Amino acid sequence: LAQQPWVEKYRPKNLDEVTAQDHAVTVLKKTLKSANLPHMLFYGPPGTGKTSTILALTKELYGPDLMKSRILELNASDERGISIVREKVKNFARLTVSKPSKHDLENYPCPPYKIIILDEADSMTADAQSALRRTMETYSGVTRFCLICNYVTRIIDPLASRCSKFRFKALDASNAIDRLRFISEQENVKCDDGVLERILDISAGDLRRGITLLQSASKGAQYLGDGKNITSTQVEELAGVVPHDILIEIVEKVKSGDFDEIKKYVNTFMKSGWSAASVVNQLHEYYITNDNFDTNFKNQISWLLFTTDSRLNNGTNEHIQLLNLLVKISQL
Amino acid sequence: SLWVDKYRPKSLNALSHNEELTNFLKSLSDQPRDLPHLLLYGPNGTGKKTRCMALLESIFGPGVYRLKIDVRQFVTASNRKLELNVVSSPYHLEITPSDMGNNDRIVIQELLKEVAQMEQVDFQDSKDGLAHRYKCVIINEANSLTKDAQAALRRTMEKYSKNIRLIMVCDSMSPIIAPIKSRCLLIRCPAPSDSEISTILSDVVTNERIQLETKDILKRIAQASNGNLRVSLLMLESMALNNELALKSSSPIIKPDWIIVIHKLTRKIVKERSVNSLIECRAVLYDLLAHCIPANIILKELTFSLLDVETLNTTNKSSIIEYSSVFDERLSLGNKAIFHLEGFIAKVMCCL
Amino acid sequence: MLEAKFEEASLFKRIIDGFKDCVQLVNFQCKEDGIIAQAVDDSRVLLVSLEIGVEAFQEYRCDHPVTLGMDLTSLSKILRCGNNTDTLTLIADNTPDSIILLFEDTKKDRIAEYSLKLMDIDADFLKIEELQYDSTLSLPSSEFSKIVRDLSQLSDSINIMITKETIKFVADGDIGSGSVIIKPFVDMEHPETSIKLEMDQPVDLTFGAKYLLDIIKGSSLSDRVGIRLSSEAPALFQFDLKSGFLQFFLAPKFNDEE
Amino acid sequence: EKRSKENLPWVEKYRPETLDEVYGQNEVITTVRKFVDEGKLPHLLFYGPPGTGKTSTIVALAREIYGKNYSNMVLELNASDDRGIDVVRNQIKDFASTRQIFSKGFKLIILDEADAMTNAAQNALRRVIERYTKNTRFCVLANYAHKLTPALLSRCTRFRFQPLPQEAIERRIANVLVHEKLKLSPNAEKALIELSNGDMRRVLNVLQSCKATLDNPDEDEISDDVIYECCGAPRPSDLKAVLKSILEDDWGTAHYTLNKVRSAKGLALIDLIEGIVKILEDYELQNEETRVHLLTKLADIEYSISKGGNDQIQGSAVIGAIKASFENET
DNA sequence: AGGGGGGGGGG
DNA sequence: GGCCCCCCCGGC
DNA sequence: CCCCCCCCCCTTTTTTCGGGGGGGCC
Ligand SMILES: Nc1ncnc2c1ncn2[C@@H]1O[C@H](COP(=O)(O)OP(=O)(O)OP(O)(O)=S)[C@@H](O)[C@H]1O
Ligand SMILES: Nc1ncnc2c1ncn2[C@@H]1O[C@H](COP(=O)(O)OP(=O)(O)OP(O)(O)=S)[C@@H](O)[C@H]1O
Ligand SMILES: Nc1nc2c(ncn2[C@@H]2O[C@H](COP(=O)(O)OP(=O)(O)O)[C@@H](O)[C@H]2O)c(=O)[nH]1
Ligand SMILES: [Mg+2]
Ligand SMILES: [Mg+2]
Repeated sequence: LAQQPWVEKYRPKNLDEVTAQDHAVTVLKKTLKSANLPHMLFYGPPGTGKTSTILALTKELYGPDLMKSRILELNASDERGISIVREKVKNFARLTVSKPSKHDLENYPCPPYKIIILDEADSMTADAQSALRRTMETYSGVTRFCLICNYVTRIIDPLASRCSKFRFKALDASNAIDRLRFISEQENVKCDDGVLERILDISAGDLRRGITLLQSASKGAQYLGDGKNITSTQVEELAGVVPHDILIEIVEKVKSGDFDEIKKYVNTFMKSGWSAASVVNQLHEYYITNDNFDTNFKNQISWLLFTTDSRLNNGTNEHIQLLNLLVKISQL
Repeated sequence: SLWVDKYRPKSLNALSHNEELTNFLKSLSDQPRDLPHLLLYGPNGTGKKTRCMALLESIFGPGVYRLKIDVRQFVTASNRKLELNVVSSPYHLEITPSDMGNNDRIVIQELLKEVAQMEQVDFQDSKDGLAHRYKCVIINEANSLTKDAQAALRRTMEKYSKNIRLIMVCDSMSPIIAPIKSRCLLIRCPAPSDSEISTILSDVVTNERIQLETKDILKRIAQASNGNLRVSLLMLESMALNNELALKSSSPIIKPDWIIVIHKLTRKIVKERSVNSLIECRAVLYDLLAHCIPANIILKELTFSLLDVETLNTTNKSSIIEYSSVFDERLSLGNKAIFHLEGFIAKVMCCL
Repeated sequence: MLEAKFEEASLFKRIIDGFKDCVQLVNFQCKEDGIIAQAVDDSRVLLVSLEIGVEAFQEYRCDHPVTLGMDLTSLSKILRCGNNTDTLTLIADNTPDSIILLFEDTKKDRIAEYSLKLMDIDADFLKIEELQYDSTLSLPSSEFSKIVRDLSQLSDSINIMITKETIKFVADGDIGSGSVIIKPFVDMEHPETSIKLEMDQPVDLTFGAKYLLDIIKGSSLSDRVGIRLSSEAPALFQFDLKSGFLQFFLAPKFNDEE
Repeated sequence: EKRSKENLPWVEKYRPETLDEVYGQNEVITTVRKFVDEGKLPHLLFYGPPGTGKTSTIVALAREIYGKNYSNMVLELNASDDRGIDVVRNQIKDFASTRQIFSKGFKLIILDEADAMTNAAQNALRRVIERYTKNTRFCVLANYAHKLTPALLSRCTRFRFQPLPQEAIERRIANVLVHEKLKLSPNAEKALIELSNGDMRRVLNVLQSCKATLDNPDEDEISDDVIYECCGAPRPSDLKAVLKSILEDDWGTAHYTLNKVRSAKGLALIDLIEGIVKILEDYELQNEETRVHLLTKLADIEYSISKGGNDQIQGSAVIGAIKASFENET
């Protein structure tokens, strides 16, 4: 509706709206007529369409009437301790399947099992996870398990072995452009050539972020009230991308090599609010793609950037990390 | 009331800096029905909370500024009764779950879902008595939340999208997890320029009848604030109160006590490098930490004061910054702040 | 300047006990007509309204309307130490920082008068303008207890449906589902166990286990309840007093599937 | 179950029912058969990695010993159930100290996944095991031996379940193909074994996915391309090309080749790193520190990837680490 | 390690 | 007899 | 009463789930 965000408004409803996950969507569709759906483990980067995919599968399998009575969904917002897993999940799995109505049996396949969707399974403790090993196996004939996670390493080996793994690929401009273009036409958003491709490139495998950026750009254009097409500079500004001029000044200061000047420039730069991750990514792109540096310089800078990114991913101060990275690069 | 609080703007049209951000906020508030979740990030003391309040006032009526404080009771797995101070408004809600430490997740799993799972009674500006809109919840200092709370929020912000909207203000996005960033609309709030800070200070002075011979006075305050506006206003007020409401060209810049203590520590470490000096630094660190001074701020200020020493060379500064970078991550992954501050100080003294 | 000599102090004790859990800080406006109060729940989801008329009090008089934000928990603390049959009065003065509760009795020995502190609670111009509510009825409270306590163990929803000649309580959960239907039933020898019901349009609204359980905890106040359900307005649960009543506007839960 | 067994997943549909259907554990199977054929059945400790067939083996042994009505004559306790000090004290002791109900026989207790049990329960079970040994026997199934107390280990005869050999997996695959009327190319079989890592559950899951992927299983043969598409794993040719470009080509072309290979089929960086590690493990390096640097840097990169982060930076780091490590060869 | 305290030997 | 609540280990 | 060996004994509390024990209401 008009009172919902575009990310939720254009959420897939069926399995035919999934764009770049055909390798698993085809298997899921075949399971509709095969009726032998196994335990599933959906893993991949954020914003790839895993929860949407499982919701669409459950809808197409059961119907809006049987969805409530055949699906049990537990996520990180509910207590999922060992006791909860041993009591509630066990009781639901061991229960008999709800009796479908003639309407549902006529218009839906109505598979003879229920589904438990453990979203954000990577947040569950190992002890709690170990309690499901026999639960899934014993009641496989009446219940099926769907574990959705972002880090596959957080799932214990027995559960990964029991579940069938499904990897969701990143959504880039080469496979997710069609959906973004369709959304743009539906919303009557006018954009210049390459704007959607730039949005998808900035998103880096996150269609939700791209949709949010498109919505923000459309809102800005509507508020402007000029009718001009959306450009790429405005999109970059809305995405927090550092201007190329600032990057040029940064690399020139690094090439200068003076510690005091670099420190002063970093102090001035950090007052603008630019995210450290974006700066590091832009610096990595510029330095790696440049042909004016030798093999050793790139060899060292790659490791330096990797270390800086790893340290930043732990939630540290951006100023200190950025200053250290720039100082190290200047001494390469 | 303090000048920093008495002259706070209460509307989007009253903002005096970052006009582009004001235009973006106005564009967002033009059609607030489809407003996505918002995440404001930028330097501290720039006006992120003021801009959020202005946006809320643009969306709802002026009645967003009538605030109340209530107390909420929570129970943990050990039957431990915890109290949370909730700041509420008829049109919006404000919460700071970090005040409960590792128990912040409970607030996500008990309070927010209570508000988002069902409707509200709106007997004002309505005909039926039931609300026909969404509620905006402001989670202050989202970067301080634990990973579990953010993971719990992941589905909460999605399955109640059109009933509740979240506006999260933070000074850094590094602690924020990728799923939360993906689910939020990023808004960058740059710090005000020196000229804008000087103009605001001049307006305050001329509205408070404060004698000022040269405007350059205010300019210095801006160079002493490093982009912060709240610090600038507080420093102006303190200087006016310390100089009989008359600023002079010879008036010194008033620094807070903790900054002076950190400077003493820095110029004691530089001058003396010994185990006894390290013990005295341990005592100083205990004194600093016992009085509600965050460890990260102490480390940052100590590092940036060491790098400002005119006697140290490039190699010493590089070693100091490398050690600071390592020990910042050590602090982020540790509990005892002094256990890492002492290590950083010892490494710095060794490298000198 | 103001007195509210009660016919029975237990009546006021039950009146206060009926909504102590829902709200704790409520403004009482004491006009010559009687006592009026309306407090918004701290979550801005439940409105506790209440009014006691001049008829209920044994002897009520006032010279100037006054609003007192006096606490409820302290009210219970004061009233719990009292006897059963008495004639509580609420005397005060021109500038009251405290209100003297005169626990008078027919006998001159069983007197337990106390003093209750007053506290400044802000009050707003809340409105309860009537709406064309689809259904409204009244039925005893023992059935409410036997139904709510029964259905709470099976689910967290006490969904109420009001159809012609039918009143349905529905509660579904993990263990199963439970539905209880009550219908117009009048006993000539025992009129108290009767339902007085009038509906205009069908209504169905899902309500919560904790809210109704708390409400029925305080249902000892009135032996009869009052249901009022609409289609777009907050349905209200009322407890009839001697001359007034105690209303509870509770917002219905949001429906995601519809 | 519901309806028929055809609706069950292949992992559960093909669960062995008898002992002769367990493959890859010939020594253990023969030993248990001999034990149960002449009455000398000691306490058993089946230690092994996931997907080896310990639970299936013990279930088949119980069925052979007791028969069809084996579920009512054995006490099966697993991590899904509550196994505390009180449970061991009361229920297990009563089961071990009481005669059979349905028919004459000895008492069997199967503590599956006992590695998730508390130390107090393990200590309590010692005297229960050593006191009712005449009429009761204990079987414990484990994946990690460090979670079991030494006292418990001393009282059980240890049997280790090795990863499934190649021939056993081929035989099971042939049986599954015969049952499902499916055809598999030899290269597809080799790829399946290579990616299987000795787990039969992976074999069954990947085979079911491949069957679902086929346009028409009646007259379509699964090839290596189908397996790679279903699992999304990189092809060996892509790994070889990426390694060649990294080793000999310059930075720009190596980066371009890696990006093109990853974007052609949406490959993941961790699988590429794993394949490169497998390929380089067979390289006859002339120096040791080169291998040390390779291993350390690749482990660091894998650990960083496990926690997320920027993928492009991680790939550049992989390339730089490989180049720097091979620079030491000279 | 530093300081206080109890008990046998000298005084 | 059953909840409900409080204190205390946790590696080999 | 006062002094000198010979040794002994004291210098002291905060903590994230899950399980166990033992006391108190009822
Ligand atoms: N394959 C997709 N096809 C179409 N839209 C998608 C797709 N993936 C994501 N989106 C869009 O982005 C929005 C969010 O998708 P999600 O289902 O939340 O991704 P996700 O994989 O569940 O993210 P995580 O791992 O739980 S943080 C959807 O409502 C869609 O509008
Ligand atoms: N030796 C085997 N022969 C045939 N199939 C096997 C064999 N081992 C495992 N499988 C197959 O994989 C499925 C699961 O085997 P399991 O008995 O559950 O392995 P497991 O050793 O008990 O796993 P863990 O250690 O409890 S995680 C079986 O139903 C079989 O279909
Ligand atoms: N005149 C003026 N003052 C502002 C403005 N924005 C912020 N301020 C002042 O700066 C003070 C601190 O801003 P604050 O909201 O605390 O920033 P935050 O803590 O980073 O979110 C405020 O109390 C205001 O007095 C503005 O736009 N115009
Ligand atoms: Mg999701
Ligand atoms: Mg098993």
